[PDB]
Amino acid sequence: VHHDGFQTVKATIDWEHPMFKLYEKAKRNGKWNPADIDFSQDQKDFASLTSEEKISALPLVAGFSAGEEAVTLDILPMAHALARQGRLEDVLFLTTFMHDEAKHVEMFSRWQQAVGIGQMDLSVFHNDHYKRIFYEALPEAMNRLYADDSPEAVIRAATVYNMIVEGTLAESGYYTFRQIYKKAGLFPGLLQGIDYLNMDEGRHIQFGIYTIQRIVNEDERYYELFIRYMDELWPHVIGYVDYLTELGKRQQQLARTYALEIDYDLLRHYVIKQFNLRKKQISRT
Amino acid sequence: VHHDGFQTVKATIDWEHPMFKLYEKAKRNGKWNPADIDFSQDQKDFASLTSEEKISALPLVAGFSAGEEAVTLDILPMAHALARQGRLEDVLFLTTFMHDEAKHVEMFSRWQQAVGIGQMDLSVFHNDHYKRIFYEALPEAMNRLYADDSPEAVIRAATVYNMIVEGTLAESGYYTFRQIYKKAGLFPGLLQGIDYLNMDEGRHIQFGIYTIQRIVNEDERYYELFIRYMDELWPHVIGYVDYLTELGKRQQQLARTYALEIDYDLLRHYVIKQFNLRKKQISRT
Ligand SMILES: CCCCCCCCCCCCCCCC(=O)O
Ligand SMILES: CCCCCCCCCCCCCCCC(=O)O
Ligand SMILES: [Fe+3]
Ligand SMILES: [Fe+3]
Ligand SMILES: [Fe+3]
Ligand SMILES: [Fe+3]
Repeated sequence: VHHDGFQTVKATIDWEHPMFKLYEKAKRNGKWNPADIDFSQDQKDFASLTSEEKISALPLVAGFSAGEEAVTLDILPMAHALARQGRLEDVLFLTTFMHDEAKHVEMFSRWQQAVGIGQMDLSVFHNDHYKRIFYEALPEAMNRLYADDSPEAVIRAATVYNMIVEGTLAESGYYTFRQIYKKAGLFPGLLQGIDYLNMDEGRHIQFGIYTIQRIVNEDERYYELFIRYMDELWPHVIGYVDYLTELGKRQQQLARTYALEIDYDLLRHYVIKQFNLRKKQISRT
Repeated sequence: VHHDGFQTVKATIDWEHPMFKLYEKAKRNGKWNPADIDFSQDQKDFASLTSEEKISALPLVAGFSAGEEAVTLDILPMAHALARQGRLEDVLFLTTFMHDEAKHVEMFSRWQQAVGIGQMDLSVFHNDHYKRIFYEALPEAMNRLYADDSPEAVIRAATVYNMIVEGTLAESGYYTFRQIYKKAGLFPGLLQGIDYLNMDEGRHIQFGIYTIQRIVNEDERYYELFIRYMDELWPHVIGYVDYLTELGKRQQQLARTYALEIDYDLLRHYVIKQFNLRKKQISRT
């Protein structure tokens, strides 16, 4: 369907729009290139490990690589829906969001290639709870926006994508990586990537907060929907977390070798903490 | 609809894919930030001009600002359609494409703001031929891809967007800017922007060539469709060009003041030249 006109012909960008400001910050802070990361020490680290130690790291990478690829593909309906609503500054910012996620896909895939597991199918580490979130609930909620851009649908999409996948799972994953491999002194290239991803993620989560809050601001009963959609996904969040913890507990050779008292009870509490603080970042009023 | 799996979990990025290579070049060559361009001399240049000289430059900027905004919004269905086909490297590259166009929208809108015309509605310089391309034919061809990603539809979308809007009109616009204002010594910030846009455009056009050629390669009768879709749009291409030429011929005070023998016959021939060389960049065989 046609364009009725163009904002930057009739007027200009809204330079004070929060999402224009975030776009500007993304340009300034988003120059890193996965192609510049030196993975040569990562290759040697991985080769030095025993088979039982090698596998320790793969469930988490399996979760991230699928996660990055899903969100790269699944942000497109959000960009479309806000575009169709004329929210030009949102769209400008979402171009940086999409490109960030492409670089994230690239980073993990370069690490897999470099350490010699690119040929390994890591889908075996996606349990039913993970698939419910990433293979199903995430694309369902985002693709809905092509035919239903109601405030309800937009809140649901931002909740699943920005508040759960990013704001709870990705953030806890970054913490888990540092708690384990930063301690061990392992995988410096991967951990450099993680630091860049974690910095990008701040803007992604801020977009979701802004999107959810601006809809809540119109009608404070959307606050209840946000909470409900958060709670709907929690069983799968913790179900996946419990599955990874069980795998960690059953393959402890990396932890012993590297003197990591890996506190899974504490990682579990960080996830709960993330989930609850994302809820608190939306105001009913 | 769901994800059946993820390429970077089952395997890796296809590192040798042409669109991965283009993505890599876009990261390396796409660091420029419109926010860094110094428009202060542009403001003084524009203020120095008489009213009749001021207006000389506005039809071309009106064409570009709407053009950039349209392509920012209208590339999203192409990204979606290739995503749904599993063409991950194409999608990675298209994130740089989208972000480039966002920066282009930003550049022209910053120039308009800086020279004091942000409040002026430049839609008056879009004639019927321009609207047929940008308000209608471009969004029609791109949005079709949401429900019809047939080789025919993809060739039509790439032809209108990459070969006509970018490969014929944008390229001729860059040439026109340099022929006029680079000569005059005017608007150094705008011309810096034009050089960055022209560099980005090379990758955009290369994406369209690759997309059209890979479909032609499957069935050489799609070559005829490419030619037909090019010729379908030519009347509006030249109809818009003739309209801008007529405006230039009727407001020659900038040209006199600045000693520009503006050769409109030569600009017209450059457009024809662009159109014909884009056709020659697709091989029937
Ligand atoms: C053992 C402790 C459990 C910690 C939780 C680990 C979760 C792994 C993360 C996988 C999903 C990554 C989602 C990426 C989202 C994005 O890139 O925006
Ligand atoms: C007077 C000589 C005519 C020269 C032709 C001028 C055409 C102006 C360009 C306006 C459309 C710009 C399209 C931008 C496309 C993109 O950003 O990829
Ligand atoms: Fe990410
Ligand atoms: Fe993210
Ligand atoms: Fe452009
Ligand atoms: Fe372009």
